[PDB]
Amino acid sequence: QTILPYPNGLYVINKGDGYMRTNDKDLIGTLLIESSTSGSIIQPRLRNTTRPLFNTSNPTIFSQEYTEARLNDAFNIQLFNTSTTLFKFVEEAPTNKNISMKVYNTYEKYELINYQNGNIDDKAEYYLPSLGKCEVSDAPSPQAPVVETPVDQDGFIQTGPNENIIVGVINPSENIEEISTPIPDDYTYNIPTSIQNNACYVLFKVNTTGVYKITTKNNLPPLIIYEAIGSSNRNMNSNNLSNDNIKAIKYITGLNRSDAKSYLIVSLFKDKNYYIRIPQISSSTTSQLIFKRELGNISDLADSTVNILDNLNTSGTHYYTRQSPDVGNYISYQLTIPGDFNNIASSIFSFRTRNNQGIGTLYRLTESINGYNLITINNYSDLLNNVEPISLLNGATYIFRVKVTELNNYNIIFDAYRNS
Amino acid sequence: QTILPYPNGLYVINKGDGYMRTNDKDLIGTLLIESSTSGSIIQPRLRNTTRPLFNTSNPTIFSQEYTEARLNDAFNIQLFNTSTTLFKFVEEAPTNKNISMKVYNTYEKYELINYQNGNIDDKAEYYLPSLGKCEVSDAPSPQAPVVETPVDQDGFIQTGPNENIIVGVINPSENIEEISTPIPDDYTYNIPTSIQNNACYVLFKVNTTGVYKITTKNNLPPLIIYEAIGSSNRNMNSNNLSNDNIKAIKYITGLNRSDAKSYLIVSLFKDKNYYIRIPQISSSTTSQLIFKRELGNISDLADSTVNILDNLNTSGTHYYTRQSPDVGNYISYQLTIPGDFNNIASSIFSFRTRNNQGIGTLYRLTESINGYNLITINNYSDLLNNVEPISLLNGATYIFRVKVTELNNYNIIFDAYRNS
Amino acid sequence: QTILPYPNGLYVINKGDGYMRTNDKDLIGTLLIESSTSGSIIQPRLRNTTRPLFNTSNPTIFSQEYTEARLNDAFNIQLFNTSTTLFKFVEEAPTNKNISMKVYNTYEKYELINYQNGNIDDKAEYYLPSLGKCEVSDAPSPQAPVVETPVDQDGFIQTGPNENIIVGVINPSENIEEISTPIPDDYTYNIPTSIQNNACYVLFKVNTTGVYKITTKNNLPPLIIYEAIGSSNRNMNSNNLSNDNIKAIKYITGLNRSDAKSYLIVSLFKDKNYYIRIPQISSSTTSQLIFKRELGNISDLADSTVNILDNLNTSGTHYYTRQSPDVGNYISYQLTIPGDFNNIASSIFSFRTRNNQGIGTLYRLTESINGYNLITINNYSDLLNNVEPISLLNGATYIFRVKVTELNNYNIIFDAYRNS
Amino acid sequence: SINNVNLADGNYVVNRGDGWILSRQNQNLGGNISNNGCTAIVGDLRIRETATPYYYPTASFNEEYIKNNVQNVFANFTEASEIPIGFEFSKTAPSNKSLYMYLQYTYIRYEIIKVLQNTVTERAVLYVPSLGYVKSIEFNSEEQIDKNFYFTSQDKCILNEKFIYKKIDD
Amino acid sequence: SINNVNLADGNYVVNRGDGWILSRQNQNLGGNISNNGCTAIVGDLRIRETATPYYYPTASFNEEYIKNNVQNVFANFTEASEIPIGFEFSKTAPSNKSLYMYLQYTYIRYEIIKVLQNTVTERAVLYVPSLGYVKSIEFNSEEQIDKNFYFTSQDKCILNEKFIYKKIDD
Amino acid sequence: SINNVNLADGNYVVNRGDGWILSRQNQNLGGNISNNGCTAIVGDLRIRETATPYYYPTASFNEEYIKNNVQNVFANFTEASEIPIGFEFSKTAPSNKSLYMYLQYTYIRYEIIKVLQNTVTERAVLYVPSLGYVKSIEFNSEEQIDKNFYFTSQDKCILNEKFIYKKIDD
Ligand SMILES: CC(=O)N[C@H]1[C@H]([C@H](O)[C@H](O)CO)O[C@@](O[C@H]2[C@@H](O)[C@@H](CO)O[C@@H](O[C@H]3[C@H](O)[C@@H](O)[C@H](O)O[C@@H]3CO)[C@@H]2O)(C(=O)O)C[C@@H]1O
Ligand SMILES: CC(=O)N[C@H]1[C@H]([C@H](O)[C@H](O)CO)O[C@@](O[C@H]2[C@@H](O)[C@@H](CO)O[C@@H](O[C@H]3[C@H](O)[C@@H](O)[C@H](O)O[C@@H]3CO)[C@@H]2O)(C(=O)O)C[C@@H]1O
Ligand SMILES: CC(=O)N[C@H]1[C@H]([C@H](O)[C@H](O)CO)O[C@@](O[C@H]2[C@@H](O)[C@@H](CO)O[C@@H](O[C@H]3[C@H](O)[C@@H](O)[C@H](O)O[C@@H]3CO)[C@@H]2O)(C(=O)O)C[C@@H]1O
Repeated sequence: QTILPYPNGLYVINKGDGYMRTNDKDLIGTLLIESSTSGSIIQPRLRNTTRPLFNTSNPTIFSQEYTEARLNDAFNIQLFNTSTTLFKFVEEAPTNKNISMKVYNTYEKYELINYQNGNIDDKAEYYLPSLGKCEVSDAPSPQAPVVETPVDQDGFIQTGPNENIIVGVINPSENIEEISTPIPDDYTYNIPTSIQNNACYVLFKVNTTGVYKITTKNNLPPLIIYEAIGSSNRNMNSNNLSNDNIKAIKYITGLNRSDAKSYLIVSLFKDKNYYIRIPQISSSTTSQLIFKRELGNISDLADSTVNILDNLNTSGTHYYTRQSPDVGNYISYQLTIPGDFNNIASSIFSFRTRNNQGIGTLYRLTESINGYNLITINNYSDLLNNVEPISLLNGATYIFRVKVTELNNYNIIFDAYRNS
Repeated sequence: QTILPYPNGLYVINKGDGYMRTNDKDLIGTLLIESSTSGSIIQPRLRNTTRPLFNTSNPTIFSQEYTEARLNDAFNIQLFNTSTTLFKFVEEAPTNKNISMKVYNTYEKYELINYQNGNIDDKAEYYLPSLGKCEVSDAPSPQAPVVETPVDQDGFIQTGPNENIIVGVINPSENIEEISTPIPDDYTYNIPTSIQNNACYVLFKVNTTGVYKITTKNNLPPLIIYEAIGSSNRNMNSNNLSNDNIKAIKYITGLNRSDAKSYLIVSLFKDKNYYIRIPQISSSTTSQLIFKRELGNISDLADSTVNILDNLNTSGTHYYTRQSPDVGNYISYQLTIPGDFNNIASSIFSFRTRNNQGIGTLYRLTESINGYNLITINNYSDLLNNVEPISLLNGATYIFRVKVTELNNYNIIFDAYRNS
Repeated sequence: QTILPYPNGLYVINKGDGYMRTNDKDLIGTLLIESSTSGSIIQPRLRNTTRPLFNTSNPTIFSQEYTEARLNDAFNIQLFNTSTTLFKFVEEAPTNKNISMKVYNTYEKYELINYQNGNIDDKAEYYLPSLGKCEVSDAPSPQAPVVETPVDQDGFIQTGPNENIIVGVINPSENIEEISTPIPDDYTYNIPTSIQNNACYVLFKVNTTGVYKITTKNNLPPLIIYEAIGSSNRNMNSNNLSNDNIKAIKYITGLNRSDAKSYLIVSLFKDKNYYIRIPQISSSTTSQLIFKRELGNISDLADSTVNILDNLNTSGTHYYTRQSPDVGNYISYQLTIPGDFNNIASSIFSFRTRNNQGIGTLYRLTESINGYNLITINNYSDLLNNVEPISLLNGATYIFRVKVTELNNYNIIFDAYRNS
Repeated sequence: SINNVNLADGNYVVNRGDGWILSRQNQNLGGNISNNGCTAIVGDLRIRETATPYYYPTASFNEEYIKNNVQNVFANFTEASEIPIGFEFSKTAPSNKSLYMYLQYTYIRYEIIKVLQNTVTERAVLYVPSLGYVKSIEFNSEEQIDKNFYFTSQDKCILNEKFIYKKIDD
Repeated sequence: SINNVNLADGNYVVNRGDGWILSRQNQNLGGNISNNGCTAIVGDLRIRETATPYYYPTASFNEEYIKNNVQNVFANFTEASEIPIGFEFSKTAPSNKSLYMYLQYTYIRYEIIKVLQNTVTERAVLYVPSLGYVKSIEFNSEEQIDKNFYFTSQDKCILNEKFIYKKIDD
Repeated sequence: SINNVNLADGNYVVNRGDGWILSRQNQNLGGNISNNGCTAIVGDLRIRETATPYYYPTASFNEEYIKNNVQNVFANFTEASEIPIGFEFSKTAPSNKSLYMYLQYTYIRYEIIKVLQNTVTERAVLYVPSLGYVKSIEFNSEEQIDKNFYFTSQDKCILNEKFIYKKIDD
């Protein structure tokens, strides 16, 4: 029931092992092990058949086969209803007492969800047959008084250690484009016309490790970037991007909000493969994807969406609702102060956030024939209650970085209050 | 070669486990386990086939299939020549010496017998394949001098713990009648005409737990009652006797002697099923089976055949030969003293037994509109040598209870000596 | 590369177990066993197939099937490319560290060679699949620096304990003759005409244990005798030689050199079977094989080829090149001193050897109507450097026995130096 | 007695617990004999082919009624039976004595009861093959053994009996 | 980086060592739960039918090129796959705690590299199914677990990585 | 010698005991190598398909005569061969040394002897496959091993030989 700091799309969540149904529906058997005796229960796989459990909120789309395909994309699971993997439990009773050995079949719970704007519109639960659970305790008394006990509710209980591993997968309904040649320091990619019909992903790799600025020529639409999990250090070709069809993706940074004029600043490694999801444009004019390696401390924003702020030449509040990064992650805002430039001319601003708490860093963006450069103007250990004002030079450009420290809501609200 | 205190019929006797043939005919193998080494011999059931051994005194009737069917009736054995049950032995030799590990196949000996009047007229021995025997001992010396030893006699030796469990089974050639409704405090059952052709069993259950008097209207023929082993606490219906076709029967009380005028007094539990075997009548007149729940200390005779004594109005000995109950069990005798009743009028009697020893209890049978009542007149700690006389009121009825303490002979002889 | 003190023929040499190929070509797998955990690698034989390795210097004759047949003759190996024999390794890691468990498939190396005059003209190497090798060591560090290491040379390394067991087999291309009846104290066998076409073996057994003289009527050609390994104490018939077709033979004594005029003196046991290989005669005249049990200390030469020395009536050196017995074994020389007999008449001799070192014993051969008799004349603790002369009676016969103490060369040279 | 329950009127399916052994079937599988510190091991594989359920239906509750109502609330034994499961027991014989152990199957007792006035009017019974149980005893040709060791005259539970119910509808 | 080698120019086949586990396949086989001193055992049989190689070919090195060149110098995994091999792991749960262990396959990483100026220009990769590896952890419904315990984001070797090469000819 | 018996004249079937190993077949099944405290286990299953009897008939006693006369008094090995039986041996290698153990089959030696004047005139021999036996030795590439460890030149019994007879009739 907590917030999920991720972009729209499909996710397979491994919710843990040791799941089993109530009322002993998965009880294999109980052994009464007398003192000075050993007992054992075995799953020998004399038959490789296993019985997965499935549940879905939408049988038409999120069918079992579909869900299984997602699970394969996420964790690369091969076998769903067979196993050659044996499990066995062995227990010796002490000399003084008798022991009770209960063994159950178990499952690993994988949750497939269709996540849209902080909401789950579709959900399926796949229970992958696991390697069992064994409970040993002092044998109960054959004479223990029988207590009429009503059956429990139909369902599952979790028996294994806590686990919640989220793995996003490429949306199978959105096509994958591919930039064959490792992109150099500068590169422009023309988005195919297919973009008018649906969003797509662009798979690529950089020729040189470093920080990169990525965006559409108009900073619109907003871009999202992912890493191809496990794509590093596999087949490689200096003059060509080797494929793995890895459909498992790690969200780096990016947003879905339609009016989030912006560009990305991310750290990219050449030994890895990345995906840039371009939303459905829906225009007859050709859009472009521009890549540019940045030298300099612009890397301070590494892995962050830089949101360009609009309508600043007014007084008071200036709210900007955006999908919140996870605790510890960044989200940036670019500000070109209204008015012409001349050192002395300035305007008073008060930076603040409203839903989630975080740590802020104010930078002065400067140009050089050696690339960009950021000068730290100030830092904020409390953004939700910041009241400290700051004067900024008119006609100058500032970037405000927010590191989330508290994820209270799906969206993080940024307020660039203008005092004057 | 000892006495078998049971009524005529079929019995399956489990004579124990660990039986094997002589001359190593069942030797599987020997392992020489060197010091600081472990050895193991396994019956993995890679093949489920087992080889039972059979022997019969009458192949025509007591054939192997017939015997197997009896074994199923007695112990409910399912598999006779197959097994999925594994057995294995593991032994580690010490650091100082070598160990010899011998493993043999074994059998459980089931004896099927046709018991008639203290005699076995037919016999079959079924050897059910068992779970082996392992003998470990210090390894013999490879140099030990060889001793010419003549082979032993062909046969079986017992290797397991002592055991002799007797289980009687319904005679498959005698039909089973069934009183569907749980009998109330009083009930009369008309014996079908089929009784003229052969003995039968009447399966029933009482609606109320308690003591019951059961007999034929003329106290002839004598009745025998059994309990259906394991019939308790299974399927039940307050208005109907649920069946289990349980052919395994536990002899409660009853005799076969044709002239044993009598009636039974037994404790019956409603959660159990019972069988009353009615001998072959052989008359055109319809016989009846009367049941009556008794309230009162008549229960003192609980589970006993009450033999009505005849020809008492004479002097001296009055012998009554009857099949002897097992040690600890009862056998009773009813006596209506010759002559008319009037407190003072009496006759002297000396109770004694001749084959088996026992403890006697003399009761005075009395009537009440609240049922019967017994008054203890005397007790005897020695019946075989009792010389103590007792005067009994003429025209009065007495019941003498004998608890067997020594089973020397198939029959127990009761002597109601009349002194006057 | 050492000397092989054996007659011409075929030999199967078990060169040891634990052979495996380089570069982990036989690596089955490695297990990383965490502390307080046990790991196990198993060859369950869920499939009985094994993959033998073969190599030959002559595919035409020493083919794999041929070699396998020799291996069967030598060690009686039944299965070459299948096994029902399981092997498994179990290891528990201590509480303090992690253990590495490496398991490899292995082979037993059997070498088949065609040995001719101290030379191997043909050779085949058969690698019989074995029961594996397990190496446990402290788990290496996942961070251990990677060292570029060039692959090793293609080949085999020996991992098991040192072993070199030589077993000769009957040459399958030379026929086997058989003396059916156990030979008595005296026996003459006529060599069939087949001998003109190729060498043959004569299988037989003596009726009485003892020492025997065996030879051709002209002491030519030289004979070789073998024992049929494992032929003792099996099927027997006092009036007939029972066969086992045992093709595995143990070389007792004998030579191949064409001009080695001689006869054998060997100890024979009746419970065993022996083979005498008669070379290809190549003459139209019938040859004979004479057997004679010897009573007396002629047994001192037991298991030795007695070489009759020729051309002695000259001065100086008298060299005799012969195939050398193995260290500890004998080779004898018979000398009838040139000249007529008359106690006083004598000649000076100096016995010496040249290639191999040994211990010598000089005997005076004497006749008796009770058989022969040897009188020790002298002994020599050093033959290679013996300078001590000895005077021998002319017209008398002496036998010189050499026990090899140093096998430096295929041939042992005997020098019967005549001083006068 | 065993018919007095504290439940509203109606029909119920009850889980009487695992660990039930059946009347007189004690030694049907055979026994094992070892001595002088040897370790003895017996086991089995309740393969559908062998392990078959024992039904004891009544008028109101036939086999099918019992099965479907049990497999609906509790473990579906019909499906599970397709997958072989094993169990074993091991024990070491004493230094200078003999050890005897015999094996028998255990079951889960299920019941279908008809209630009326807090009393069971009808009772159907089902025994679903579970695993197994072994009994041991040390001995020598001399010793006399209590026959109850070898024989069970009435079905019973080697663990604590249970009463987990659910009212049946329709 | 990982592309700097000290080898003459040319194509090489390299044995990167045994003990490689693959990205995010950690729990594909399932996990095992035990407690209070119970011994838990998990194992498997890399039967050809299941254990299949993972190929990552390049332009200069296709699947066939990789296979033949690996099986020529190193263990022929195609032949070996015909013979079933087993492996198991066992561990005893602590006295009053729970134990969780999960199993995953291990592999032998083989590489086909194109060298030019002491730097790898092209690199093909092959993972030959080897045996298996288990990871354990003690727990109770409370504890929070480091997610790296359950997930491997990048292929890695649980043993020391290796670099055993041989220049390819023809 | 071995032909002097104290029996009336006639033909006898004799049980020479279990534990017989055959000449030079010592290493036919292969050997196992382990080290540093590792536990090594080797075993087998004398499945009829493999374990075949070794007959050594004489004039008076052919194969059939031997079989029928053995299986009549002693264990019927022809029937038993239909049921697979297993055996295993395990041993732990020393802390810092290597262990080598090899396996071979054991047999029951049966004999059919013709007696005349307290001496065996004819002797037929049969070896019925029994179980197995392992021999161990510690080592290091240096050590030299007694070759008798690896080779048995004459059939022998690893246990005490026996002589259990029965005069044959007809
Ligand atoms: C300084 C300022 O103008 N802040 C706005 C921001 C920014 O303009 C925006 O983030 C671009 O940087 O927008 C806020 O949200 C409104 C904005 O997204 C507009 C864009 O169309 O939509 C409004 O909601 C619409 C909605 O899109 C329609 O579907 C619906 O039918 O009508 C709604 C009318 O309210 C957003 O509220 C923001 O929170 O970022 C508002 C700030 O004041
Ligand atoms: C007091 C008294 O009369 N005692 C008898 C008893 C009782 O009469 C009897 O137990 C009824 O209560 O009988 C004794 O045995 C004889 C009795 O059973 C009669 C009945 O027919 O048979 C005698 O044997 C017969 C046998 O039945 C025939 O098959 C056979 O051809 O002839 C026999 C003639 O002896 C019994 O001996 C008893 O011991 O209970 C004898 C008492 O004296
Ligand atoms: C005392 C004496 O004469 N010693 C000889 C011995 C003996 O004559 C021989 O051992 C018989 O007892 O022979 C030595 O070797 C020569 C001998 O074998 C002759 C026999 O033909 O052959 C010589 O070699 C031949 C060879 O056989 C031919 O194939 C070849 O073409 O020509 C060779 C000519 O040298 C042996 O050298 C011996 O060492 O025993 C020589 C002694 O002097």
